[PDB]
Amino acid sequence: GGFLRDDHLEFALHLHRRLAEAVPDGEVIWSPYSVACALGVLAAGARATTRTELTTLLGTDPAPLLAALDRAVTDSPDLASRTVLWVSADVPVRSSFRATMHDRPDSDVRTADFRTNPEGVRATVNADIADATRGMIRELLPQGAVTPDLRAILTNALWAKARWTTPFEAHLTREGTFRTPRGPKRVPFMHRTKTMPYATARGWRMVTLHAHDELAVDVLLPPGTNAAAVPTAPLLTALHRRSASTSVELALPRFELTQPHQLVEVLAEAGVRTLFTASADLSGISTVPLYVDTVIHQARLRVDERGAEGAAATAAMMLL
Amino acid sequence: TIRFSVDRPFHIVVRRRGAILFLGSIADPHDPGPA
Repeated sequence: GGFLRDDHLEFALHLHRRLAEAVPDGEVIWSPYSVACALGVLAAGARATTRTELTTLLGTDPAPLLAALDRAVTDSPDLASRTVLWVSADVPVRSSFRATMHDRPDSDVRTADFRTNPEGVRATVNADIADATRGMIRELLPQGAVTPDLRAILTNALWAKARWTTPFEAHLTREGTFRTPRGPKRVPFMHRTKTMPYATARGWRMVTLHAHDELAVDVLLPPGTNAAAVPTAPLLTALHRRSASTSVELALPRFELTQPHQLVEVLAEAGVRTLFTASADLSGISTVPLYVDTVIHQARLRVDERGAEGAAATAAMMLL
Repeated sequence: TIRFSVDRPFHIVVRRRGAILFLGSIADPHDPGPA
């Protein structure tokens, strides 16, 4: 079997494929956990078609998913999650939705004065996200992202610092050639030879780096016959199932990537559409009708000799 | 015994307890410097 919750894996690689096909270099970095948490929480407050579209994309109703996601980010000092609902005093939040918010790790419901202090709100939200991401995401919301007409913002932030159980030796990192879509480039490659999980399937190859506190990092190489191929859920599951102890001479580049995203367009292509229109049914959130205008998402990941440290945040901006 | 040289576009999955914390497709490695 796979090491990932099935519906979550399907959801992740579904969106990942669309994201990868939309960029010219196939380069993408995001947090399925963060986006799924935000979408799941919204689904918990959504009705009729608005809810069915979300449950179809997620492949499940929110309850079991959110419970699983919560467990995935608790019990360790190596990671932390925070979910907050920033809302106008003009919007009364239903007790049941408040309950959904409070069930999330380090959660909160806060008042925001969008109407007369939009920049104050942007500053407050960005500072909260910055704190939650250990300073890795200092400006989730770009200038002008918070307008006077907004009435609520749902945010989720994630920080995780995986520590390799067997770190790469610093003196062994040396320059090598990496074939990028923009040509060959000399970059630093970390080297380590050790027994670790290895798997091959349909031309794909994968190894798994072991880390502390239940964290693991799979690294996949597509077939040389299609260096631009993107993995599918059935493929990764097969790799997990075939993964076996193997002495591997690993050469992995040290790298860091940060990417900001506006997800409404891709989410709509993925099936979620009503949520982004005035026809949205979020009556589970408030008696005051709200809908999602934009969905902001930023992710950052650094991989070096000591481990993998990443941060991500998602913001669903709502209007009346 | 097996050589695994990540010298071209690859994919990375950071996971814990069934959830994908970070999912990436890396094509042009930017060096953050030694740990």
